[PDB]
Amino acid sequence: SPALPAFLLCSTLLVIKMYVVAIITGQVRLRKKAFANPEDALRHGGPQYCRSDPDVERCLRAHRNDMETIYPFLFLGFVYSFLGPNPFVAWMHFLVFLVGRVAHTVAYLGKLRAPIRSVTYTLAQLPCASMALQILWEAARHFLPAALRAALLGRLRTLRPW
Amino acid sequence: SPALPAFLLCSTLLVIKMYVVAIITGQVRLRKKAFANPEDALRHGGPQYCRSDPDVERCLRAHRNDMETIYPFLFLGFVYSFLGPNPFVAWMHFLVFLVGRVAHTVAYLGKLRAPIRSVTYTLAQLPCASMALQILWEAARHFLPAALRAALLGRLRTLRPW
Amino acid sequence: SPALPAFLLCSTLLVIKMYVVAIITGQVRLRKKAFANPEDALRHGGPQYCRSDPDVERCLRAHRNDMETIYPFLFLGFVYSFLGPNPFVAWMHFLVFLVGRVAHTVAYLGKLRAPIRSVTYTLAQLPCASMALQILWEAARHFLPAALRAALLGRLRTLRPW
Ligand SMILES: Cn1c(Nc2c(Cl)ccc(CNC(=O)C(C)(C)C)c2Cl)nc2cc(C(=O)NCC(F)(F)F)c(OCC(C)(C)O)cc21
Ligand SMILES: Cn1c(Nc2c(Cl)ccc(CNC(=O)C(C)(C)C)c2Cl)nc2cc(C(=O)NCC(F)(F)F)c(OCC(C)(C)O)cc21
Ligand SMILES: Cn1c(Nc2c(Cl)ccc(CNC(=O)C(C)(C)C)c2Cl)nc2cc(C(=O)NCC(F)(F)F)c(OCC(C)(C)O)cc21
Ligand SMILES: N[C@@H](CCC(=O)N[C@@H](CS)C(=O)NCC(=O)O)C(=O)O
Ligand SMILES: N[C@@H](CCC(=O)N[C@@H](CS)C(=O)NCC(=O)O)C(=O)O
Ligand SMILES: N[C@@H](CCC(=O)N[C@@H](CS)C(=O)NCC(=O)O)C(=O)O
Repeated sequence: SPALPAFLLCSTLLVIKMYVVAIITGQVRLRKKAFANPEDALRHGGPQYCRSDPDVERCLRAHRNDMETIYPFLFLGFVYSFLGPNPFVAWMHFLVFLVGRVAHTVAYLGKLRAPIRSVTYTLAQLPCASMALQILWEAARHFLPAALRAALLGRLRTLRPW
Repeated sequence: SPALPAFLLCSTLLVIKMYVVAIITGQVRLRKKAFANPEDALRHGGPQYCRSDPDVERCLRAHRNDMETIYPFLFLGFVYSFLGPNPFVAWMHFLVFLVGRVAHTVAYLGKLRAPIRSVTYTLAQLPCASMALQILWEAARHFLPAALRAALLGRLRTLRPW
Repeated sequence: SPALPAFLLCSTLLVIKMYVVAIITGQVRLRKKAFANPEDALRHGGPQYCRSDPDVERCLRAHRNDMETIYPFLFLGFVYSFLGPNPFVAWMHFLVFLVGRVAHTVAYLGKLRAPIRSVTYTLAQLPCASMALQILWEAARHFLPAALRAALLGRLRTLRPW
């Protein structure tokens, strides 16, 4: 599986990107003094700092969207890697998703004008959709009747008693 | 692993179901004009459309619940597939989860009367619980003392010097 | 892969811990009468019980944080298990993460003083960071030029025509 080290490379960089979003979220909490729990708020000034902030909420939205997209990629991309796809095609799938998700986070936390973020979401979802369809294709043909699968390989049953 | 193509089939259909929930979420945002970000709201009418909506929140809750349930299934079901279970039993696990989760989303976005949704949640969780216990069983017996594992296979140590 | 049954053991216990958080969340909803959906609220007293509660929100935050941390562990830990690491070192990674995450949930739902929870988060993230770096290391060296990889193995090219 020559696509596997490519997948492990892109997938792990994405998980690390998610860890970075988490770190950013914490730092925004500190600087804005907006904590989710009263116990946190006491340690950093007092009870009034148990409150929401637009930037914290934005960070949480970016993190959630990552979870809604990157996690299924971790699954789909892994399985797809064992379907023996064209190595260059596989790279393209992984790279489009990686560039797209990084761009998504930049457009989100950077508050770029609409619909830039929405576009990056859709573009990144394209290779995921492709991998899902390809996996479904391979799983489905497993359950095709043996006679049909034989015919698709140019083999019809023989009436010759041999 | 004859259960594997069954698993890949159900698991991928579930990921696609999650993508559909995402799409529905976006469409509800458009129609209700309820955006999470001010930049989105400007592009689609103005700042007043940066607001929440009960349907958007409902969609987000359905998506989160999917994430809380389908993602561990992707993990448990995969590992379970390599434990060589009875193929029919494996199918049943995958199918109960698939039917249950689809039903869960229908009951959620369709606002059916309580406790229909809650019931579908519990029913779908049953095969997950079963797979988790079975995996734990197999992992645990790996760490059993060699003498005990031998005895469970009908082999006691021999005092005969051979 | 001697680390694998160790991983499957810790990982599955963590998924079960997440299921328990879900169960706790439901019970807190019942006792506090704080439901997210109006249909649920009707079944359990009436429309006024469609409301938020600090404990429910806290439970949801704990569950989300689990999702932000345990899910990438399920991925990283699995891949790491096939990198043939030292069995004792692998155990340590899995055990630090398991103890840390359990401690995180206890500190969260138990409302312990800050920064206890935040500390357990960081400690648990340490083995994840280590596994991610190690995976990246192995993936990266796959794409090193063949000549460099040979040299790192003590093999320079030979000018002798043999
Ligand atoms: C006051 N405090 C906080 N406060 C806090 C609270 Cl109460 C709530 C929310 C945040 C924001 N979180 C963040 O910024 C993260 C880096 C944890 C993601 C923070 Cl930073 N987090 C800490 C985190 C740590 C921490 O993780 N230290 C490193 C260790 F865990 F390995 F010990 C810490 O250790 C200091 C010392 C002396 C114990 O080493 C202190 C900490
Ligand atoms: C105005 N707009 C939006 N608006 C928007 C905003 Cl600002 C915020 C929230 C939503 C709701 N999201 C959705 O409905 C999704 C389908 C993206 C899930 C939407 Cl639809 N999303 C777009 C998304 C796209 C889009 O993804 N186009 C296809 C492409 F990405 F491949 F180019 C787009 O492309 C139009 C054009 C001319 C650039 O092709 C325009 C778009
Ligand atoms: C009234 N009710 C609710 N209410 C409810 C509602 Cl409407 C909203 C939120 C919660 C909190 N959820 C929880 O506590 C969970 C255990 C589901 C996580 C609950 Cl408990 N959930 C049920 C859940 C079930 C349930 O899951 N029963 C077991 C079965 F599904 F296998 F049938 C149920 O079955 C009773 C009967 C007679 C149908 O067996 C009734 C239920
Ligand atoms: N949970 C998403 C579902 C649709 C989606 O993923 N939309 C993309 C493109 S508009 C996005 O960036 N959503 C922002 C978000 O999830 O906060 C939402 O509420 O919008
Ligand atoms: N996060 C869940 C934990 C319990 C759970 O999963 N409940 C099921 C059956 S009541 C459900 O459908 N919850 C709706 C949801 O998560 O919005 C919650 O807040 O209720
Ligand atoms: N989503 C997290 C990102 C940072 C994080 O994971 N922080 C740890 C240590 S402070 C935590 O326990 N956060 C609580 C939470 O996610 O509710 C947040 O909003 O704080």
